[PDB]
Amino acid sequence: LVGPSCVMDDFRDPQRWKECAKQGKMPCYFDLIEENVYLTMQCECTPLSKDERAQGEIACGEDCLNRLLMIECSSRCPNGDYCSNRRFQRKQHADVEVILTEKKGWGLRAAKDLPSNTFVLEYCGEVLDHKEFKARVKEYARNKNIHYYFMALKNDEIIDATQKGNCSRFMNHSCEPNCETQKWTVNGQLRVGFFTTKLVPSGSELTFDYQFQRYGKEAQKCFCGSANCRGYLGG
Ligand SMILES: CCCN[C@@H](CC[C@H](N)C(=O)O)C[C@H]1O[C@@H](n2cnc3c(N)ncnc32)[C@H](O)[C@@H]1O
Ligand SMILES: [Zn+2]
Ligand SMILES: [Zn+2]
Ligand SMILES: [Zn+2]
Repeated sequence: LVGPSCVMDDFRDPQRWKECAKQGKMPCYFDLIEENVYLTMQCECTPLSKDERAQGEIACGEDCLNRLLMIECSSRCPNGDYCSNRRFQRKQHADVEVILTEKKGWGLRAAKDLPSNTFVLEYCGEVLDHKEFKARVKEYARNKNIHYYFMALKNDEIIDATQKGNCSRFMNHSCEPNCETQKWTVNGQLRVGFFTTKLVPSGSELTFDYQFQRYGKEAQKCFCGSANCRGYLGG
């Protein structure tokens, strides 16, 4: 029987959320953040005219030199306000809902049809060095945590959404996924977001290939239900 669901603005009210959580209508409480917290040149697109914008033309589309290198434009973009290549900065997230799944805990699902290569959410959290990361793997193992929230960012940068993050921390694993991670440069700094890899029909769960290093721990069985399921989680 289909579990409860909630919208992303429900996580904005901490008092109502802690109450919903007590009744199992929302996931367990966490610190909601909109940007990563660290524990320790313009493109050549020709500006669109007032007529071109009114006509529906795309500013900094697929041929944008910044977009092509997975770099977001700044406020100085030649297209200014029109620039469609500032999705992370403008929080131009896909319309998704947080749902209770049968056996994987909470998950994410499309609340509208999502075209292929659509920006879903940024994966936010506490950014750790390799030392802090290993310390937290051991602490989470000791505390018998069930769910994993680490995401590789770059050398000596691992995002941990265990304690602080956003609703991207709820994306589940699938052996036949419909999303992927992409690393994007924003103001000379690397960020990671989820993107659909195919058309995602409304009401479908959003999934990705959760590539995590299993550090000699007992294998977690995978409940993705895919015909080609690998049976276990982790890379
Ligand atoms: C990139 C961040 C991912 N964070 C967790 C998702 C949210 C979680 N469901 C929650 O409610 O907080 C990942 C955890 O969800 C579980 N999960 C994910 N996919 C599967 C699967 N296919 N089979 C069985 N278990 C799975 C598993 O415990 C995994 O460690
Ligand atoms: Zn451009
Ligand atoms: Zn631009
Ligand atoms: Zn699977």
